[PDB]
Amino acid sequence: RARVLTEAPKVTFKDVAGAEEAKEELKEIVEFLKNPSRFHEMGARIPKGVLLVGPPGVGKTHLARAVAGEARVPFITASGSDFVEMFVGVGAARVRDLFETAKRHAPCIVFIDEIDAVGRKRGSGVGGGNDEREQTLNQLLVEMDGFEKDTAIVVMAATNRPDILDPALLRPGRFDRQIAIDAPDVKGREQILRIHARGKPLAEDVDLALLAKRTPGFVGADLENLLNEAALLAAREGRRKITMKDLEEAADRVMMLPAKKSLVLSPRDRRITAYHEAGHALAAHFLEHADGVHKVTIVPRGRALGFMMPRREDMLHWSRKRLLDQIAVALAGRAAEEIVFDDVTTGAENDFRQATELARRMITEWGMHPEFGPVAYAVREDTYLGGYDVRQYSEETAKRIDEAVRRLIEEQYQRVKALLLEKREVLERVAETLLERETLTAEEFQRVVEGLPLEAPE
Amino acid sequence: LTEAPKVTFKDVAGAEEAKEELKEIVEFLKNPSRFHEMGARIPKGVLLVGPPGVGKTHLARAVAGEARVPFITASGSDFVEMFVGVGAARVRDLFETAKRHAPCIVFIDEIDAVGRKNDEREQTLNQLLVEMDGFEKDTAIVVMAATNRPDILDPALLRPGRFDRQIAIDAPDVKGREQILRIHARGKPLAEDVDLALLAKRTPGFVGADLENLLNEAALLAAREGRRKITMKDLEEAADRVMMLPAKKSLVLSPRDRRITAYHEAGHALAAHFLEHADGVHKVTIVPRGRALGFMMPRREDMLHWSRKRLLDQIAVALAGRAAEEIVFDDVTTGAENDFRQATELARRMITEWGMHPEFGPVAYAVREDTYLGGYDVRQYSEETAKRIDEAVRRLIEEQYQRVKALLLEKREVLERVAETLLERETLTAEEFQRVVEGLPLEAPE
Amino acid sequence: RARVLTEAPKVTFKDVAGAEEAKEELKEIVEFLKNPSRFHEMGARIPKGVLLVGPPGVGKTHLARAVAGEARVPFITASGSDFVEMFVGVGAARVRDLFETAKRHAPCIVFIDEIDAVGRKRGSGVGGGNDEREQTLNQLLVEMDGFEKDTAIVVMAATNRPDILDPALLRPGRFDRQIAIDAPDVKGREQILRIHARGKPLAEDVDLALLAKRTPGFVGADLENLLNEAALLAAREGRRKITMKDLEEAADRVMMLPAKKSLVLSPRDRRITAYHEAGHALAAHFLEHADGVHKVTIVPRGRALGFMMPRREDMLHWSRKRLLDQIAVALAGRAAEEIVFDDVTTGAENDFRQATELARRMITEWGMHPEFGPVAYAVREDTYLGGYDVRQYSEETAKRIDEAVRRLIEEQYQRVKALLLEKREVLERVAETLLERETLTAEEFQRVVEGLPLEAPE
Ligand SMILES: Nc1ncnc2c1ncn2[C@@H]1O[C@H](COP(=O)(O)OP(=O)(O)O)[C@@H](O)[C@H]1O
Ligand SMILES: Nc1ncnc2c1ncn2[C@@H]1O[C@H](COP(=O)(O)OP(=O)(O)O)[C@@H](O)[C@H]1O
Ligand SMILES: Nc1ncnc2c1ncn2[C@@H]1O[C@H](COP(=O)(O)OP(=O)(O)O)[C@@H](O)[C@H]1O
Repeated sequence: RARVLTEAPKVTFKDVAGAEEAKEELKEIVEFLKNPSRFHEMGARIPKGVLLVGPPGVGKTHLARAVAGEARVPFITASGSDFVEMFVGVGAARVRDLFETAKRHAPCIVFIDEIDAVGRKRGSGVGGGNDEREQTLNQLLVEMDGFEKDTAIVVMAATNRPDILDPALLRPGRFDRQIAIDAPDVKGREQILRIHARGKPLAEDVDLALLAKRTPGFVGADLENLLNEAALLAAREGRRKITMKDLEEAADRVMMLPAKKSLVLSPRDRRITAYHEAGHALAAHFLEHADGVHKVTIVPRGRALGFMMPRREDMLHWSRKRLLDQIAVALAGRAAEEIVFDDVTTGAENDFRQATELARRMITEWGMHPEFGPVAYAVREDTYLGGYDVRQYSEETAKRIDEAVRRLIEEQYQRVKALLLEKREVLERVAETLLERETLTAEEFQRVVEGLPLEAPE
Repeated sequence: LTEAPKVTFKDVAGAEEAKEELKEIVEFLKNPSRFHEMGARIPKGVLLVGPPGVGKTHLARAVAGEARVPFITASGSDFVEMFVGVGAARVRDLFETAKRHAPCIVFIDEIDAVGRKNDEREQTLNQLLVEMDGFEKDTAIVVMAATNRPDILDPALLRPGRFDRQIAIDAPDVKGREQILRIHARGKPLAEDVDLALLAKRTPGFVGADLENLLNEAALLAAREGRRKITMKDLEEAADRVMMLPAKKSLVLSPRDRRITAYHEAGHALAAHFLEHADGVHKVTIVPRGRALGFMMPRREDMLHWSRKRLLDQIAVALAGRAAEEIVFDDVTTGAENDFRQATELARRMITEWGMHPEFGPVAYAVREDTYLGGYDVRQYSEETAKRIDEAVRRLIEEQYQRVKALLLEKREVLERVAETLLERETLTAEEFQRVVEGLPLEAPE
Repeated sequence: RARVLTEAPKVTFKDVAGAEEAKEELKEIVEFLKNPSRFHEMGARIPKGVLLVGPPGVGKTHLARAVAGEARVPFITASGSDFVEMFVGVGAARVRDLFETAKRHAPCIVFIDEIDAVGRKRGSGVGGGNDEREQTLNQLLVEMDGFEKDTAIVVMAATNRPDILDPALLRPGRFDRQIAIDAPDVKGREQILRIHARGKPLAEDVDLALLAKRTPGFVGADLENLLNEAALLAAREGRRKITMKDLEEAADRVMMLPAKKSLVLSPRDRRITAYHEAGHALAAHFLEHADGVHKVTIVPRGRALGFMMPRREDMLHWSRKRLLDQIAVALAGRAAEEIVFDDVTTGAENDFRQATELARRMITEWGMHPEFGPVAYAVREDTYLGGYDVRQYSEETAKRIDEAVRRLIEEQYQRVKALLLEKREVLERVAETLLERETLTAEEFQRVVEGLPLEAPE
């Protein structure tokens, strides 16, 4: 094997830009870990395993390290992958070998890039892809329940995407939490840009505030490599000093660089995204039996699948009506897109998958009274090693369900569409102000709704 | 000891952007300090994607040709079969050797002997590993590595701070191997009309080394027979000859198989090229080999989110490949599987996954799973909607396929042309394509 | 555990009769292994794993040993079976223990009787028959990629039947080859007969040439036990000297001996086989758009399933037309048999399974335009641990496929049949000259076609 960071890294929370919540919510880990001792015996406690979710290069590792390097014990990191790639049984041996090594530091941090390599299980990817994960994983879970308070330590996992994880990983006693981080906040990329922008000279005409405002985009790692990029552009021309445009174009170079091919969020992909996010937002927003909440933006990217998931997994009981209205909201995105654009639409799925599920649900599992009664065509359990969904009906019923569900969805969809277009003018507005400025708080959101402008002086 | 390294690309043929995307490195290699103070930095290690004898090692030092600085050699095999801890102890002395040599290159060879996924080799691994991690900004170093199969190389090595990077070097060409045979033309004379100009041709798919070796022994086939000098024929024979053993160990393809493959790629290319509300891309070739691989990967990473018709235009392109064939050819066809496999996998996508509106709609009948080891879709729906999905997918496809067949049918010359030139001149690039397209030949350019 | 042959066996290539190709194709292993050293560093190389395919007792082991005792390192043999019979995890431990032991001899030979015990994998023989073989197998695969040139060594596998092996084993770096051996060549059984015929006296009237010519039959082990048999017949009557007929009848005794029951290739089973082989041969042979090749015989026995397999697995692109014509050829066998014989036919399958497969293929996988379009109803991949075929359509389509396929086959069949009977007179001829003489080279094959005889003086 693993990676030990000997006795302190460098870096800390003054080396990370933005993301307050993440920061302060992790507080209690940071300084708690300063003192484990007087701590546990005081009746207080800790998650003692932690996950954050964000894009690649959002500052995950970065944050983790800032913690590890401030509150601070060695930062022991490994990548999930390093694991499953291995054989039957050797995997387990490791999860532990890793731990014990990390364990003798009380307190300490286990940080694991990409725990996706483990969390999940099945009976479908049959024969090659099942056993291991759950296997070596438990080794980790057993490790997790295998403590008590003495050892102050924190397991820290990074992945772009909460779900692919078996929910077994969220249980109390290990990672019992979620902190997602949308880094690319304007001020965020200001601060970020800069911290990296120094090792290098700047033509005066360079002022971050404007580059920053016009990047988005954009992400921490993205930015750094942009900057570093420009620096070297000059570096190779035997040159010296980088005016704004060098940095600029470096921004483009990077912008077309990612993956193996040209792929760019252009003067639209943003637009599209924003008309969407407006679609949802606007939808969730109505009066007289409005069902939903409010928090708008651009580029969260792990979360759109929150409705059910975050709250579903704890408990509380939903109203049918609601569920539909919300399904409607899910489809809001597409609806918008169809409304405004070329009546060509965009491979932007998860929404459907949600609404779909909510409905397959409505029919089978929760009694909701289509032509299928209050009878349970769906069982799903969460057993300590278990906790997933599989179910008994007959080809026929299974089909009656495909039909019904498609109907639920369609009908609902058509509703939300009609509503959006009804409010269209508003649709554009929100969409727009959004796409250029890229964030709104629920209030001023609604504010742009009444057709009355606002901005803050800054 | 170590001083002025050899060659340079002045003796290297083709592989342009490869290098001058290297020139960045070569430079730091000459002028290192220039960054640290300056707050700049470099890939710090690099690898090559290509067969054996493509000019990999060749370029790996050719850099040092201009970068002009000790160019250190360590093969991967040696590390394995020494012994315990020595398997490590070597690689170690290895760098600090390469080291206060700042600037300079450290080439390693046949990584697989190391870069894999129970003791030995991976101690070499963890060793190499830690160093580069055991490391600093200030220090000026570029490691080198070359392999024919990025695949089995344990992806750990491919991290950041490590090789976050590389270049594929496409082995032959029609000109490429000519101009290579060239750099190797000087040593020895010869009397025929041919310049190798065509000889390059008479050699189908072929690699730089496989050329050089060929030559030398043509010059021997010379020297022996009491020779001055070489004949077109001599080499030529040296070629077909040295060949017949790789003919066992490698593949020849008939004046037909070529044909088609040229026509396919022609049809593909065209299909992604058209006017008035329609969508595509461009670059083209025939590479008897690198082809087969180049595909798997884009599937594993196949990602962006693209717009509904686009996908129909894609579908249009794959099926376009076949269609081209059917049109221009003897009215028989050929296992050209993967095109279909993916027009299929797209359309099937569009139905069951990305809400796109056959009589299916905004519901999610299939879901994907993700990240890497695998990534791909779990299916939830009942036999009927399965039947439907099939029916629909068949239409979607057949619809497109008869559409593209239409396009290709008509623009048919252009099909011809692109195919022909391509066929004989093993590759096209970007621009000239458009040219070949419009009543416009090329002469001997640059 | 395993079997070490201490420091040289006896036996060599002058102890093996016939089978030139096998011999000389293996050359480079033989003498290469004499010198591993100057060898690998010269840029040359080796398969370093090798399989041959032939009946039981064809001289497989025999050949392998001849190599090992000549080119020569100890001959380390084991049987595949000795393996799978074992428990979870212990298998692997062995493959290796075996190797290491064999490995310290540089160079050396691993020869494994009957590797069938491993190569294969699934998701069908579910629960008892899958895991381990792929498991312990990989152990062997990993062993295989686990080298480099230093160690000159050869893994040598024997099995009557290429297919049951997972294609994963054919990959370069380890067994990347096939050498099949039809031993029972006339001259073959001459030479063989004799080498064994010594230890014993012979009535003068005994001349091998004739026994040999009239054995076939017949195989090396078969023969030896025949001979040894006669010898003992006499041995038990307190007797001395074996005239021709003792050897003869020994031939019969053996001929009814095999398995647990009477089973004989009689004065027909040959005939049948011959009419078949002629059926194929004759079929593959036409003009004006003939599609196929030529190489006739009796008793190859591993190969009839070559069309696709050998060439399929590397690459090159087939013409539909062809594929049909060839399918037609596959069915040629049955067709003939139906034509000439009692309109009862013979449980001789593989052909059908072939044609069938080529068609199931044509429809689903390769675009070929029945009522199913150029759409991919078949995926099959070769992934390094993977490399097999499984596929997504709907009961309905699956069925449309059953129909279509049976039609393809039937229709094609009916074609070849008509063709054969059209050429019947020729059919017989080839069939016949064959049955008695048991081999033809493609040319003289045809010659017998024009109705003009030939033979060589010998
Ligand atoms: N908020 C940030 N501030 C400074 N640097 C950042 C930030 N976010 C990303 N980076 C750059 O990216 C690196 C960390 O990437 P990270 O976000 O951990 O990737 P992932 O999202 O896959 O965890 C850091 O070393 C840093 O240079
Ligand atoms: N572009 C090229 N120009 C000149 N020679 C080349 C070129 N490509 C390959 N060669 C010849 O092939 C030989 C081997 O090339 P290389 O790719 O280093 O082999 P390997 O793949 O075994 O490392 C070189 O010594 C060189 O003479
Ligand atoms: N070509 C041959 N020459 C001499 N003996 C042979 C030959 N083929 C088979 N035999 C006899 O059979 C034995 C080898 O059997 P073998 O062919 O290896 O069985 P399998 O086909 O199962 O490998 C030899 O010891 C020998 O007695």
